[PDB]
Amino acid sequence: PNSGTLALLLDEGSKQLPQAIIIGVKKGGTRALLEFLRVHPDVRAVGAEPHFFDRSYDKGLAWYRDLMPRTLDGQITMEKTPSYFVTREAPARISAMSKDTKLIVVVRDPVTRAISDYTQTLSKRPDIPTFESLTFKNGLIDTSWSAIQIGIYAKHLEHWLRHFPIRQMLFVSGERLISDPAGELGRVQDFLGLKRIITDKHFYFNKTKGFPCLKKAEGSSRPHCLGKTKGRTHPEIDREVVRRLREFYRPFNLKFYQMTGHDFGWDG
Amino acid sequence: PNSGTLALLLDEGSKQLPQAIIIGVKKGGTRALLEFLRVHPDVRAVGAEPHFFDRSYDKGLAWYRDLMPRTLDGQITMEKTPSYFVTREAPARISAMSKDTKLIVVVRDPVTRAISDYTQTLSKRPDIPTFESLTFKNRTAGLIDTSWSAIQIGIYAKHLEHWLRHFPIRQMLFVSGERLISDPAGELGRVQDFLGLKRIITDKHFYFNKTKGFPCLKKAEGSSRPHCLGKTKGRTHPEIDREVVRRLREFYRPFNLKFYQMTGHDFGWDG
Ligand SMILES: O=C(O)C1=C[C@H](O)[C@@H](OS(=O)(=O)O)[C@H](O[C@H]2[C@H](O)[C@@H](NS(=O)(=O)O)[C@@H](O[C@H]3[C@H](O)[C@@H](OS(=O)(=O)O)[C@H](O[C@H]4[C@H](O)[C@@H](NS(=O)(=O)O)[C@@H](O)O[C@@H]4COS(=O)(=O)O)O[C@H]3C(=O)O)O[C@@H]2COS(=O)(=O)O)O1
Ligand SMILES: Nc1ncnc2c1ncn2[C@@H]1O[C@H](COP(=O)(O)O)[C@@H](OP(=O)(O)O)[C@H]1O
Ligand SMILES: Nc1ncnc2c1ncn2[C@@H]1O[C@H](COP(=O)(O)O)[C@@H](OP(=O)(O)O)[C@H]1O
Ligand code: NA
Ligand code: NA
Repeated sequence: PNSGTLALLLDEGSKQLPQAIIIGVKKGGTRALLEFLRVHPDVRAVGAEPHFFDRSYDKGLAWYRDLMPRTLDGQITMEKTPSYFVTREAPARISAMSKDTKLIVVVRDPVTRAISDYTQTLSKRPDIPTFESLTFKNGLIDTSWSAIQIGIYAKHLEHWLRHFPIRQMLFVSGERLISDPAGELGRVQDFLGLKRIITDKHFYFNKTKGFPCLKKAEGSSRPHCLGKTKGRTHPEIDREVVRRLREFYRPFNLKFYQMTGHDFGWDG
Repeated sequence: PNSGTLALLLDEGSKQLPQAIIIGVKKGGTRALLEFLRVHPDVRAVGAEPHFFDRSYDKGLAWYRDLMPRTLDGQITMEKTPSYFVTREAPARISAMSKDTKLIVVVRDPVTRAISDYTQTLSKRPDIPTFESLTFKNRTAGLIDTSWSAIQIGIYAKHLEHWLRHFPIRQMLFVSGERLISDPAGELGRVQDFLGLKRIITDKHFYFNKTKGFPCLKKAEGSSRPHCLGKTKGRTHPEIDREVVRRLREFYRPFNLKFYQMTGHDFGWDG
């Protein structure tokens, strides 16, 4: 930055606690949503996952605020930590910071999310058993397995609704974020009270990677596709296992659609 | 950047000759316009002024093309060199590259443009004579020295005739330098339409800096933080004798009027 620019932020720029937070879900497409949102002139976000409300709460709200980027009047401050959604104390802690906090949750077909979760662990520990092996406690599904538990969105949502009004929560379609990024970002910008700037022209589908990419990133004049850890190849899962998992989640999915008022199409 | 990213441009992108060029005018507000346009996801531009059509033409179109950034389909390639507008051979040369090239000219009140031009030189050559001095060939008779570049550049209508002998007025856009300052989002609206770009750059992309006295970008291209133009953009002008300013405005009036008719727009420099 240059003289005038620098000084400007040192005089009119100030750090705010996040007015909006992407609280989940793990493997739902949280990085994608945040990177896309960062294109907007009125959005500033912490680059890394703070993990303040789940891991580092013992550091104080002052430590949290200093982590926030400086913003000019009109700009929203944001951060994303996928684990918040399933953190028992998160709802209460965030509300305490501010009951007016807007919450965004990027959801994904519970089955593909579980496999994605598994695939990420496999990349870190190649010796773990097969996905099929971990899925079953027996023909009984091992619901104590985090990969399965995180997918029961309705269950986690009930906890959040004890501290927040459904209207302060936005549920983003992880699948549509991929098939129609501008579409979902439109809903997100409205929810956040931001003028609809991010549009179709901000994206470019990368055939090679199989996912859309930003034609221009916030931190670059060049295009930007998410890294190699985003969009991992999943192992082929036994169809019978996929069938049983889908059947297990279905009741919870339909309940989730009812609670949120939206059918995400994971069941047709 | 990362693997997939880089690999993308090197595979699906390429360097193309600019489909649109900001050709002038000096001190009209050419840097501001280009920096604002760069916010658009479908615009890629050369950072510096190439000065190809005026100074390095001998290097050929291939060298010129290689100076351009790599673009993805749908993105427009641009550059700005303020001197092109008053460069004798520029019209013919740009036309030979491509008859369909779009041209943008950021104009400004010829009097303030002249004073701005003088001030720039003054900042680099502090011992030059006064503006009033260089303005007249003969002060008493009121004979204005039209050979002086600061005055010459401002006779827009005459330079424009040279361009219209190689380009149809429809392929040229005249941007109000004054409005660019007072309502950048408004001006950028016209520019994007002219360039066939979706109107994305809007009011929210700007932030007025009270200290600098000019609008700034809330976010600059490739940067998450604000961005005002540097110290060389928006210089304080020395006070000019009122009589001299009046005589200069008197000199430009007729040419301004012809320019308004030629462009189909009254830029408001004469009331
Ligand atoms: O990105 C930008 O927009 C930008 C960033 C820089 O901060 C800024 O540098 S600055 O220090 O000058 O502010 C930079 O300025 C460019 C400018 O945009 C160019 N204008 S253009 O030529 O119209 O495209 C250009 O301007 C200078 C010219 O190179 C120079 O020509 S030459 O002499 O080098 O051949 C020209 O000189 C004029 C002079 O201005 C006149 N004085 S007057 O009082 O204004 O009339 C007079 O003396 O005549 C000479 C020669 O005219 S002739 O060539 O027609 O015979 O004007 C220069 C100028 O006005 O600054 O380059 C500068 C960069 O200049 S630098 O010193 O190399 O940094 O824009
Ligand atoms: N443009 C994009 N590029 C890469 N991955 C994207 C994407 N849009 C959505 N995603 C999804 O984001 C997931 C990662 O989510 P998170 O960032 O919350 O961990 C990826 O899971 P997979 O790796 O299983 O495909 C991928 O499906
Ligand atoms: N947002 C902005 N910040 C700074 N200068 C701007 C600007 N918008 C327009 N300008 C104008 O751009 C002029 C420079 O034009 P160019 O970049 O073509 O040389 C400046 O002349 P002054 O220095 O006389 O104010 C200034 O008036
Ligand atoms: Na995992
Ligand atoms: Na000058």
